[PDB]
Amino acid sequence: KKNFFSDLPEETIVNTLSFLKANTLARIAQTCQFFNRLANDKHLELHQLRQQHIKRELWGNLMVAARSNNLEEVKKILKKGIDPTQTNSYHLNRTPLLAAIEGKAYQTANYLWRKYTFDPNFKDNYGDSPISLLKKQLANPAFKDKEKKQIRALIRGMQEEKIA
Amino acid sequence: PSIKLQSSDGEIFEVDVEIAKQSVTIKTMLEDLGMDDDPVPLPNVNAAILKKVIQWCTHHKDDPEKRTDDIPVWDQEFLKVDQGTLFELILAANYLDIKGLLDVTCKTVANMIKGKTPEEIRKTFNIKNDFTEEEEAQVRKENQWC
Repeated sequence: KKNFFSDLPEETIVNTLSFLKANTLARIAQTCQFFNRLANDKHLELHQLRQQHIKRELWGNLMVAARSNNLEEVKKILKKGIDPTQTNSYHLNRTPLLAAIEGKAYQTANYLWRKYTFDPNFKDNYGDSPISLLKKQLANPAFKDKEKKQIRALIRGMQEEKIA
Repeated sequence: PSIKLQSSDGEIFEVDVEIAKQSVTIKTMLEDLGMDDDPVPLPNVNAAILKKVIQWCTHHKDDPEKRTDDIPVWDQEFLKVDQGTLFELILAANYLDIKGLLDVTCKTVANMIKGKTPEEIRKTFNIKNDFTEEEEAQVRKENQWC
């Protein structure tokens, strides 16, 4: 009629927890401080997936900061150890580089292009690349003169500059 | 082939070696002295539990990612015991270092945790909720996404 794990070695409680998936670990993680520490074990799925989740929220925000030319905010998020070159299906194969470009955020795009290694021809899940979007931007009359200049500079950067 | 173990109760169990050697602990002991007579004490097991683990090891003498649903039918029936007994089997599994038993018992406890509410979890295992509402709500919110 009292605590069952109370007299169990922590090693073997973890092993029992190793059979549980994140949803369940979450539930038992809130029975007490004891199980809170143990279910959030570095080696278990709750801690692991919670990272990809934290990373995912941060990615979304980075996308917005980039698109709105908010360079200082992009720098803040980047300072939290995120790799903006790394994309996948969940993120529609888009990058904050492509975000900046669509948002006319050419300073931010220059920042990202220079500061990180991006594939400028890599199409997202809408079929768009940094180059292709920048180029379609250039063919567009609604784009002001100095904008269309900042762009050519970028196209030339991505097409002609060194790599590695 | 036969040897005998003594529980903490004082009671003596005579078992074939093959079976007994499934406890790595026991297996180690036999090297640390004459292998192959005279009983060997197991101070951290009572006879009720010991009797049980003898059953388990016999049934398994032959044999050869983490899924909780593949416990053989025999073991599920074997582990149809009270929670007291279940945790003493785990401790025995530890003490005697029988990996197979350790798994199924642990798995059995894990399935007890599956599909439950934090409070039902506590009600099942007599876990005293010590979290203040504020700090509990915090892990609650912290674990939104599942």
